[PDB]
Amino acid sequence: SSLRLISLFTANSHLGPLQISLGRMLLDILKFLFIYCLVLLAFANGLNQLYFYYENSEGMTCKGIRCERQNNAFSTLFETLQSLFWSIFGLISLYVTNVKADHKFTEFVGATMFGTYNVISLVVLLNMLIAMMNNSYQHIADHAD
Amino acid sequence: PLRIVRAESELSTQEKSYLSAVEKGDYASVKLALEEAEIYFKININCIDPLGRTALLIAIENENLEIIELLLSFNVYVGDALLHAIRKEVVGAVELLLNHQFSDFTPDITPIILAAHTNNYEIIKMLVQKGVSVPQPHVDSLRHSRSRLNIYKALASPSLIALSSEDPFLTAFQLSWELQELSKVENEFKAEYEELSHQCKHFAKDLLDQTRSSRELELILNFRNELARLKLAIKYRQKEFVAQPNCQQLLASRWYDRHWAGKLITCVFIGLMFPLLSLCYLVAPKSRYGLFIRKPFIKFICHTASYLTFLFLLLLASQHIVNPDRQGPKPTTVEWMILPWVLGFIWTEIKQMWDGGFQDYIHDWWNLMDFVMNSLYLATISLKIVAYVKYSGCKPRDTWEMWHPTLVAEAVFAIANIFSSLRLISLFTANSHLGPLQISLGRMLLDILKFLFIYCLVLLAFANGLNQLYFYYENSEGMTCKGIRCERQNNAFSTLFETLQSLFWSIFGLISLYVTNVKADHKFTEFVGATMFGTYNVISLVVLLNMLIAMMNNSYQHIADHADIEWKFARTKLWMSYFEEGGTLPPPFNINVRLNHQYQEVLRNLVKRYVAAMIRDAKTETEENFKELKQDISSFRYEVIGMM
Amino acid sequence: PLRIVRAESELSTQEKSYLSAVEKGDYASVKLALEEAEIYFKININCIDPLGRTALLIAIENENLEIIELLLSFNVYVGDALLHAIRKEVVGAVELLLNHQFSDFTPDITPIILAAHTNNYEIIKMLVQKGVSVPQPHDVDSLRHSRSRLNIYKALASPSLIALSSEDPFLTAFQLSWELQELSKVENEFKAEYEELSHQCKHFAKDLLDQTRSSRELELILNFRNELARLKLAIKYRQKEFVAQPNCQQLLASRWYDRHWAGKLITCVFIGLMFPLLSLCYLVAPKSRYGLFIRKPFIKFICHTASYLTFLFLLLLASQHIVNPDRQGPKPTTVEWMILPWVLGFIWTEIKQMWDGGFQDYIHDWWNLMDFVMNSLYLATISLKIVAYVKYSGCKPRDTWEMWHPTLVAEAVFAIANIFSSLRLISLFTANSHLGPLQISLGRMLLDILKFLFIYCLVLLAFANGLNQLYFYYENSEGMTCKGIRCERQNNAFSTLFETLQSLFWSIFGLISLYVTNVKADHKFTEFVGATMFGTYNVISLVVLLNMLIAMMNNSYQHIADHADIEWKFARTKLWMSYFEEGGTLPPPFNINVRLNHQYQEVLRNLVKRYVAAMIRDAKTETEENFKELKQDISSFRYEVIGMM
Amino acid sequence: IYKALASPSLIALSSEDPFLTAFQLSWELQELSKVENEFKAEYEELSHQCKHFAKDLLDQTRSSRELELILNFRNELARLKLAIKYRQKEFVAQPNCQQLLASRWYDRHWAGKLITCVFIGLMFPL
Amino acid sequence: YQEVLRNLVKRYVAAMIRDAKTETEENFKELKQDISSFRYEVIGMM
Ligand SMILES: Cn1c(=O)n(CCCO)c(=O)c2c1nc(Oc1ccc(/N=N/c3ccccc3)c(OC(F)(F)F)c1)n2Cc1ccc(Cl)cc1
Ligand SMILES: Cn1c(=O)n(CCCO)c(=O)c2c1nc(Oc1ccc(/N=N/c3ccccc3)c(OC(F)(F)F)c1)n2Cc1ccc(Cl)cc1
Ligand SMILES: Cn1c(=O)n(CCCO)c(=O)c2c1nc(Oc1ccc(/N=N/c3ccccc3)c(OC(F)(F)F)c1)n2Cc1ccc(Cl)cc1
Repeated sequence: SSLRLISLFTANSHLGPLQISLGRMLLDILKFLFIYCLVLLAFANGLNQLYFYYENSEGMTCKGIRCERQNNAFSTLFETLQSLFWSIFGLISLYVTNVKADHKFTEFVGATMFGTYNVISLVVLLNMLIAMMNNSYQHIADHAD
Repeated sequence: PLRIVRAESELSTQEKSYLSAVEKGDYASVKLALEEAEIYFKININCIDPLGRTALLIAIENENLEIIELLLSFNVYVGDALLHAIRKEVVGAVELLLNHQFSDFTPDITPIILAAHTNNYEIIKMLVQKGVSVPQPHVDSLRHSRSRLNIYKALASPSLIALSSEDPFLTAFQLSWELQELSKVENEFKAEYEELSHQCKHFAKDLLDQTRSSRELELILNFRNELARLKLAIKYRQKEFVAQPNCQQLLASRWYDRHWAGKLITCVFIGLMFPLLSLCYLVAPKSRYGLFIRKPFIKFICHTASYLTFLFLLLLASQHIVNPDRQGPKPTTVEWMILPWVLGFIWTEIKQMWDGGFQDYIHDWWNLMDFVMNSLYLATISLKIVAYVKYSGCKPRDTWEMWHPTLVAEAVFAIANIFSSLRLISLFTANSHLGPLQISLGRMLLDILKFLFIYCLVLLAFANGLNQLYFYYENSEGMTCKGIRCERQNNAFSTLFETLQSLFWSIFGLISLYVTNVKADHKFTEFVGATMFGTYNVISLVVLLNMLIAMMNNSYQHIADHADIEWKFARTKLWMSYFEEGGTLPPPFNINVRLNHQYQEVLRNLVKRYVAAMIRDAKTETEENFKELKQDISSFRYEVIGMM
Repeated sequence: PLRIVRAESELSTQEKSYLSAVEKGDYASVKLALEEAEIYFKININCIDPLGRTALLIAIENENLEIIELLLSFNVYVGDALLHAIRKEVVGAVELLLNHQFSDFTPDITPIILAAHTNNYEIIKMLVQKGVSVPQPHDVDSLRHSRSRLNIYKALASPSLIALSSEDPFLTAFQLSWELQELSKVENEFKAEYEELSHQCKHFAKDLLDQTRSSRELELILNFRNELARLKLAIKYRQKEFVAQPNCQQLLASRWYDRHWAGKLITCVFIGLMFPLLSLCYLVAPKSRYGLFIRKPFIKFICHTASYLTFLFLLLLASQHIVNPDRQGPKPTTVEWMILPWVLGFIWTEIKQMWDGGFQDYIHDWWNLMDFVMNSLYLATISLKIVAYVKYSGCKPRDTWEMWHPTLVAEAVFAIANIFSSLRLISLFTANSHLGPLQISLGRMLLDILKFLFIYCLVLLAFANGLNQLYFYYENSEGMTCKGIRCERQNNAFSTLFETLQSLFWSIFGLISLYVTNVKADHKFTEFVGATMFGTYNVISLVVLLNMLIAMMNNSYQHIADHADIEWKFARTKLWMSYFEEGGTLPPPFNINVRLNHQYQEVLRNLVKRYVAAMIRDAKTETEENFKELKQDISSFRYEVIGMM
Repeated sequence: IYKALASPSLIALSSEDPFLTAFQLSWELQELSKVENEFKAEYEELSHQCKHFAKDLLDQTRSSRELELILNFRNELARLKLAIKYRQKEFVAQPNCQQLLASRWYDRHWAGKLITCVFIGLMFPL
Repeated sequence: YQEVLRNLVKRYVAAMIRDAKTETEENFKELKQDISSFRYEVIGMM
């Protein structure tokens, strides 16, 4: 209800043209969301497959990533898909890659998967979203009045 | 389909030869055609063309004064042929026609208006000599709109201004002012009006470009105290006129009246002993330094060192050398030194207030910032005075009640120190490298302020839906803290104020993920709240903050285009604020008969040079080598006639 | 400065007027001046004006033939006037001069080479009719050896010369453009001119193909020398412009396809649902009803895609808790038995593709090395599983297993393996008109990212060296059950090189806390130094280094996106042509010329004739078309006046 | 055929109502640029030239009396609504018809407009 | 409406021909015209 008040911006000489050009650099973002979703699915399918054999629920008041002491980040597909999403904003801690065992080899592989996902999605994928958005505003503002 | 002809007819079978004779340059045939048609031979010497051109019209397209004279020798209808000749740039046809329902011109067009539209010195002069007038610009909306744009277009032509204006400089200053005002009230015709305003601004610069001496330039800028016409050129916002190389070179000679580490040391040394120069100017301004402080560059340096000393005193107020925690304390030794600076700033602002009469005083950012800072300082002084006579005594600061006057005074003083240190930005326009950067950094700041209208709406929309869901779960049992600003963040969405606070700190990632939890087993409302938080996070940084920089890039391109005239305008405005007398003491202290003839001669010479340059700028610029080719064949034809 | 004219001379007092008369076009004056036959009053007919122009060369500059013939009748010295006439493109001067130390032309320049340079059809044909030969392109004064080689390649790569002296202009343009591209890599000083010469050769083939009038001609050009033989030959030579032509793209799409937004996706899904029906029908009976239906390339593409999405489904279903506890050395489950046919089919396809090319141009592409890594990882997984099954048995708690256990490594490698399997599916974006150009221009700007890694890694190593050298003497391991930065209380960030190298990587994303720079001692000076170096690394990598990685990507996106439709069309046709043949119509789960020359040359002759006609008779206008109109009028006037009297 | 049927000279010479053929042909030349995707960059430009022709034709009005007759041909503003349906953004965003529309819409300074708008909006129930 | 449309089309045609014929390209015509006039005068005298 409160997000429909923006449609009234097309009545001011200043906020009018800006809103029209904003809604035209939005079909470009939709096209770029078919790659991030595939990358997210590909990395979740690996992280969950690696970490699904270490699911524990002993002596914990809560269970999930939305907790004071995060745990079971990659235990299930539902939690893996939404723990990777929250890592774009830096709200997932590093210790969630550990397990209750001395298996140092698997923890390193999981941390490497997490870091590889972080690199691709944040410095390789979100930087070329700006590159094509800036190079499409030029072709949009030519016919904007 | 079967294509046909609609609403048209055929011309003739005999008039085709007559119309082709004037087209192919023949003269004997056209002589015979009109001579034989004397006794009503039904040839209709006023024919028509597929393009709509009569016999007289074609003779003007291909300029042939002999055919035109032969035609006007007989009784032929002229109609709007004078307008056609004026628009077709034929001086001979215009001269011939001057002394002798379907139209392609609007009813409001007069020959003088169209000639001024064409911008030709000879035709405009010829029309003016015979005596013409233009209506004064002040039911039908379409006709009244395209009748004042035509008048203003004809009134802003450089040729007409140079021809029939008593003072072409003033009528170019005022014309650009009226045309720029009219663009605001005339939203449909806004591009047309703003282009004419720019044209009148370049005319003044081009007319000033024809000064061949330093005595002619010192006579134009000093007309009607010192630099009187230069100050008037700024009131009308003539950026091109001010930012002229000769004007800047003349102004730099009054500003100043070497390597970087031969001048930085000199500036530091000069600014080291500003109190000595101030004392010398205050006790005896005869020889030693009573005029040294009067130099604009020395005065600028001394005024900067005084402000830098003031900022250093505000840094020493927080040192623990300069008090216990007692209610209503006496001012420290540092604040006693701070007081004169504040009093001087207040006095300067007061003495500057009445000059503008509260009109255009609050027009720039810096004057409003000064007002806010001065008001905050006055509030600090008032609160410190109040707290001394009523809320006295000594008490531990942990036991004080919030809203205590001694606390509000310190808070208001702390806020005022931020504004006084940010005022140092305005000194960046005096540098060649930091100058243009600051101008481009303040003109795209207004660009940002338009994207902050949508962020407020999005923030309000999401805070409406988060609080509405999370308000019923508020609890404060066993909690010494209540809010997000503590180690265990809680009640993040329990009230509208804290919902607005916690939705702003999430832009920088300072809000943890467990604040979306409740002390219950309701795992469906928790997921919904987390989804709202995530959706707000998505379209605030990935989407909304990405198009903020996408348009910043493409608005910096236009700003940086003309970025050297704006910086020079700002620097000249900063410079001339130190030329005059009054305010030469730092804030720590201080607590026309034989005049018009020369100008008229200079103006006559300048206009003559301008017209001499403008005739060559058009008659020569692959068009100059077109009249020689016609002259060669004309001479050949004349020679052949002479021999034959 | 009292300046003077250095290193010059003066011409004469008499021949200046003769040169002026020659310039003005006065026939009588220059005729009587030259009448000093064998008795001259010290006037040289070979005088040189101060700008180097000669009387014979002056008439060439105005292409006025009367004084040209008059001078030629008196045996004036020519020397190189033919080259000047060729360069200025005057047909009459070349006609007259063809039958009769300082030079402004490079010594190895021959008239044919310069004529081919000017790209004038008439002069080249005129010279060829007499019989000439350009040296073949196939070291002591290397400056003029490279210049001479460049000149003959510029003459060879001219549309006019190719159109009248080539057996097959469609073939001499493919090879010559290929060798021009690879010759720009061995001569790096002239790489900007060799590569711009090859680009004009690719446009020539496209322009020659643009002159087809009917579909009968087009299908005969591309089928020369089983099907679409010449079209595949152009793909081998990387002729993107030739391939991405609308007229041939239409035919290729007609072969590919052999409705609205909601009317196409639904039927695509409907076709893809019964993937294993008309795949077993193919094996049972290849009849027109069902066996030949999958033969359509569009249907075959959908079958291979739905069969791959099915593989990605039960790949996602192998991590479910429903489908062999935590037992040591287990047998494969029921999902892995279904997984095995897909892996076997992929391995068989890679094996049959391996020897088909001999690892030349087969592993050079990025979409084959990833596949090889994927099958290698799958093979390692199955080998580790079968090794662990025969030497390990007994149910044991998982927490008690020692690391490097074969089962653990097997599942880790399997988890790594299927990440690449899902990421390979991004290669199908090139078949869609919306995600096609976006994906093609996505992996092309990615190559510019690889160059910032070479400086990022150097900065990382430089700072890691200093951080380790400072902090390696303070490490401790008592009272710490958990050790490292992947812990609730990070304690040993900069203790070893391996830990320092990865604690600086995690600081890009802000996952390293500020208390990891503290030591268990009252040494404030070293702690401050370590914090300062950590902050300096943060500033350089996040405020400077990564800020200017995006500052060029948009400035390089402009060049990439300029011709972004030709590359996408080339990729799409490369994808299409892999489904046009027989051999791949079996998804991996179910796989475990006497007259021809006559017609071709008779079509090509007409094509070349149309091209040359449109190139000469339709390019004089491209203002210059009306310049000769005034000359025609003046010539008619002159002829009428002269003949009347 | 389409490139010849879109020429302004032929429309201005052999059309009963050129304001309608520039609307109808510009619409069917825009949706035709999708079925023939191979030749689409030239069909789109062909449709674009049929949109500027209408704007140029409507730019020849001399008085406001004839302008109100063009926009009201065939209730009120019957042809302005028809142009919006055909997505003729150039025919609609013309200064003369903008100025006419603004007079119907409205039927002051920065601080003299907001203070009046808020007063009007604060007394809307009555 | 038909009368107004006729006026509009006539004005548009006039503007189109004026803009197309005039737009350097017009400078060619005044050369051909004077050449033809001189030629016709020469033939008339002879
Ligand atoms: C993806 N990732 C990752 O997930 N974690 C988490 C591990 C779990 O704790 C890292 O710690 C890490 C990392 N990436 C790097 O740094 C580079 C830098 C450049 C590279 N390549 N540059 C180029 C340049 C040009 C051409 C080709 C490659 C590169 O790739 C590489 F070297 F192959 F691994 C890795 N680190 C830090 C690190 C590095 C080395 C070591 Cl021995 C230990 C930690
Ligand atoms: C907004 N958000 C969110 O608040 N949380 C927090 C929930 C509680 O913490 C998420 O966890 C989350 C999320 N977004 C995604 O991932 C996508 C990405 C793109 C999508 N669609 N893209 C397009 C692009 C173009 C056209 C159409 C769609 C999409 O589909 C969806 F849901 F419809 F947005 C979901 N996740 C992670 C996640 C995903 C799936 C599942 Cl089952 C669980 C978690
Ligand atoms: C790199 N770094 C850092 O690692 N830590 C961590 C130390 C332990 O936690 C800081 O705290 C820090 C810092 N940088 C600054 O602030 C600047 C910023 C720009 C400067 N100059 N910019 C330019 C730009 C162009 C040309 C010349 C100079 C500059 O001047 C200086 F010192 F020279 F860098 C200082 N601070 C905060 C700080 C400031 C002052 C003080 Cl006394 C203490 C802390």
